[PDB]
Amino acid sequence: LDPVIQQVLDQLNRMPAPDYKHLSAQQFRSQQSLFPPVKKEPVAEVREFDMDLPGRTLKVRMYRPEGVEPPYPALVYYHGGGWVVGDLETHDPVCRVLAKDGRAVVFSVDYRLAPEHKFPAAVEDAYDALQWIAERAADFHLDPARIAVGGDSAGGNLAAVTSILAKERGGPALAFQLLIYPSTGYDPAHPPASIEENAEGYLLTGGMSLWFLDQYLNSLEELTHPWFSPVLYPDLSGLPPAYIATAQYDPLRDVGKLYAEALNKAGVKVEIENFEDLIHGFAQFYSLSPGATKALVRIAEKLRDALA
Repeated sequence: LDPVIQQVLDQLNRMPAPDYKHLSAQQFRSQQSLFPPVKKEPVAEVREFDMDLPGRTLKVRMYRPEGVEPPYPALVYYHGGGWVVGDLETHDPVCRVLAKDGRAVVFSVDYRLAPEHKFPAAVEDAYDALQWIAERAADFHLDPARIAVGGDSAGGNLAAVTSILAKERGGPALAFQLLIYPSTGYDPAHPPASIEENAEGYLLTGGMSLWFLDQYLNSLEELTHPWFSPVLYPDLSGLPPAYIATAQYDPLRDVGKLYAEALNKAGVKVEIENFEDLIHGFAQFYSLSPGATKALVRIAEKLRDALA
């Protein structure tokens, strides 16, 4: 059998067989993905509802993993996608793993996208969503002292910024920040080595990166706006401990490293690990690539330990 497919099959075949005798069309459509076949870890409960915010309503999909007792630790998650693409479905498989393996209730936030909603729309949504969810901790039986923020790529940037805004605003309390190959920014004058090193051939290219910025940002001066490039924020001290994952063949590899450095220098506990054989956005290859699969689960387990 074709090797690549056989790998995907192995992942699907090891999971519990569905009870097709009592499976609704709605369950099949949400629990199974065939285009392409991507494994969706089963969770105990999946709820989707609106967050009525000033000027806009954001949808949120909440994943409660099986075998976890309340008060539950939680993760407010912001999907990647260059602030232009992605939604609740594109990262559904990722959130299911973070809930399942992270042993936490995940809240995937469907923040406004650019160019329709340019910077800093996503940033206000990220923070507001966190505030909306944390103040309703009881509604979801969450442990308010164990609410973390996280995201991949643009989402990791949003989670990083949200932590800073939360500090400046005096709340809500954030216990941890999970940054998956986050675009935490850098001094455009001195671009890290990975920028030019991995500018081509590895999915996220220099052209695509810059195209994302044209869609997201308003002015050239915003390239150094702390809510876009948090690594430039003056005082990173007091921020939630963090875990940063970078990919060897990611132009943003050193960008993540750079934020890890700033956090540590700022006295913030921070763990960072580079995945030697992966590219940017590797989480999207969950179950498709053995390396991406193992990497994401490890990441999920780091979240588990931090909120344990």
